[PDB]
Amino acid sequence: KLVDVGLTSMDMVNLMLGVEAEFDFTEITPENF
Amino acid sequence: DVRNRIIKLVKGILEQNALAADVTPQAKLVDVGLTSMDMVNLMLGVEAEFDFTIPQSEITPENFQSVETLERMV
Amino acid sequence: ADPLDHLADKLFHSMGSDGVYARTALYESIVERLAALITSHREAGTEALRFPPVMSRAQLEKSGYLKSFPNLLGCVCGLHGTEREINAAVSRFDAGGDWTTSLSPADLVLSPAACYPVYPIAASRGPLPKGGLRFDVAADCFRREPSKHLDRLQSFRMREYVCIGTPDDVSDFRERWMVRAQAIARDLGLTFRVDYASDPFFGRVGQMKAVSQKQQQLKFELLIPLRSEEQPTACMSFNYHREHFGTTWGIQDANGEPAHTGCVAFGMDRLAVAMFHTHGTDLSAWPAKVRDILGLQ
Amino acid sequence: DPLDHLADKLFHSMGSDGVYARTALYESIVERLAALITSHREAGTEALRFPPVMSRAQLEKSGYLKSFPNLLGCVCGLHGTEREINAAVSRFDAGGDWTTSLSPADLVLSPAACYPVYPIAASRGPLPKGGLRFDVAADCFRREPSKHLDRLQSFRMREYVCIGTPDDVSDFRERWMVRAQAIARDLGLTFRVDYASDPFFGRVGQMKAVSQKQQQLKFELLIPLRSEEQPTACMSFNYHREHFGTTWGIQDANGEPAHTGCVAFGMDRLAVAMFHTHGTDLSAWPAKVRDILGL
Ligand SMILES: Nc1ncnc2c1ncn2[C@@H]1O[C@H](COP(=O)(O)O)[C@@H](O)[C@H]1O
Ligand SMILES: Nc1ncnc2c1ncn2[C@@H]1O[C@H](COP(=O)(O)O)[C@@H](O)[C@H]1O
Ligand SMILES: [Zn+2]
Ligand SMILES: [Zn+2]
Repeated sequence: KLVDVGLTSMDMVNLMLGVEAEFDFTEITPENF
Repeated sequence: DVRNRIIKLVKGILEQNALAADVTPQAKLVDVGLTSMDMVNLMLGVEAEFDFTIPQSEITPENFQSVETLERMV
Repeated sequence: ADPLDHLADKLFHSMGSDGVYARTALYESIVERLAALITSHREAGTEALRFPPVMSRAQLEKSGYLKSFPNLLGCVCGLHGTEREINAAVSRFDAGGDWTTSLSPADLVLSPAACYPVYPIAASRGPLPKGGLRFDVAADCFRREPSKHLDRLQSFRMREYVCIGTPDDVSDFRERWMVRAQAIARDLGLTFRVDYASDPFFGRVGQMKAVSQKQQQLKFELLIPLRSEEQPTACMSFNYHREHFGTTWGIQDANGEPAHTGCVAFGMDRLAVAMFHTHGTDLSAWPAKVRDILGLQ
Repeated sequence: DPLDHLADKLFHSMGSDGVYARTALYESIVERLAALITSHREAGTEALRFPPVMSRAQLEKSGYLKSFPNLLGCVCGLHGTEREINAAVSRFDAGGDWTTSLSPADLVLSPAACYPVYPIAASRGPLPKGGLRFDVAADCFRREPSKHLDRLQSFRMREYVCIGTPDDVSDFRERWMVRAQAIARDLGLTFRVDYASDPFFGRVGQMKAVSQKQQQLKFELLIPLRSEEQPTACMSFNYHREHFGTTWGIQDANGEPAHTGCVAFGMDRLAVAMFHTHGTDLSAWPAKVRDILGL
């Protein structure tokens, strides 16, 4: 569980931003996170 | 002088756009049959026939009761 | 200090805007009892409708409201642009700017009086039956007149009985409501007078529209001296519209002529504030007869 | 739409989707539902009633624009000079556009009942032990035009709000989730309670919703009106953590940024749910339902 780790809304927001930045990709669902 | 005689004309003029009645200096303008649109046109038909702007403190039921009161006004 | 200001502590909480206040339980209990009292006087055959606080902008424009009180109207606006434009607007806000430059008018306004939506509704039913139609309407209304006086709000509840029919239907209706409204005010222990009145029509020309309205006696108000006998507060009105809405909405009476309309309007917040100013904010100390009328026991 | 058949007995058209006049029949059930909700109010709960507008500055400060800017209804008016206003009206008279003279007021139409309560709570100083509870209500507005009878632009919302420690709010939400279900059951309604998310605007919005769902900050009581696969949320149970506590500088009894939560009842959705389930003929409603509503 990515939420059990300790990631909240702003964390998950900055998380979707980090994935789009490290790789090159830009739908968004609970399953895949 | 003839101010009163002209005021009796612009009233019959406004009434002409609808229907006629018995216009006298003591008759209430509302009992004659003037309504809000009539009274508005008349405020302007008095300002155009005397080329002046009526003050706000003079836009009153008192001054606009009858031709007689409008006469004393202008 | 305004004579009503002392009432604020017990009746209202600040919502950060003059004329817009949160209502306490004490205050609302009295507004609800007043509403129930008015309902108890509803005539049989009167159709009850409740309107939301917004109405169609097209319907309000058609009713002629802009020609009369353009300065009082609250319009609904929203962010109707694309996702990009809306995100940019929010980003300007984040950066010290003004997001509202992205606003545009919706097709709704805040309702300035409770009865406006009732005329199109009546019109859709075809010609009026003999005797006309009676409605009981209520709405939270809005008038763009910021004030700190507790009897002059921007958002306030209005309750109205509306008559739609022949000129005789409407005059009979107004006559009976003027008698009944006064009996209600007396039962409520209120001090008041009834007088000819005019709406605050806007602009130079407006003052004359008002003169004519007074002269034609189209509007009475029940006036309660709250801060002074010389500046009393209008807590109810009794309005004759002649054929204005009938013609506007193509309403035909049983004779095939353009219907006349009129209404008796109760200002629920003004009445409530009037009660608290008159009898004080301790309900157990109110006159037993007033308490009885309102069903407080 | 399956709800459409209810329109004739419940509503009259006001010439705008999602904005309807309410019949005596309809309003009698909204009133009974309101009274039933009141009877379940917890002791020590302060009742406030809000008008359909609130301070635009307070709403901005609450962060509404970051979440649902597309839903906001703002109040605008003719704030100009007599001359400019007269000119606006003249344009309208000629069939032109008077609305270009509009500018925003300092008010918005309230998008939820609870927003005005936080600054009010803040002004009283630090919270007592056990926190504060409010009973709030408002006619709310959301700019989402629809012809579906359960998706209105103007609708009545009733909320119980808890402000306090995480525990105060947690305990409060748990009590109300049980209690809300008991109410729906006595009302003869079919439902389930499920995790949910708010309709946050934008791409980033979608993700905020995913995270909200994962943290279980929002539950909804869902009633299958038009379909069991697309049920209608008639109540929500919302945990805001310290968002409003921090925003408005509210401190709990232990000197920490207060947590907040609310239970929201959609009055119009519940009434429509009742008429859909039980029909428009009240004499035929089930006896226990008539009883608990005081019919
Ligand atoms: N700004 C206001 N604040 C409170 N009550 C109001 C306000 N404007 C009007 N009312 C009430 O609404 C009634 C009808 O309004 P009117 O259409 O102006 O006659 C009045 O008699 C008052 O009781
Ligand atoms: N557009 C709408 N039309 C009618 N009721 C609504 C609407 N949006 C929300 N509600 C009701 O208000 C409650 C609280 O709204 P929300 O804050 O979005 O959870 C919901 O659970 C619904 O019952
Ligand atoms: Zn009216
Ligand atoms: Zn809430």
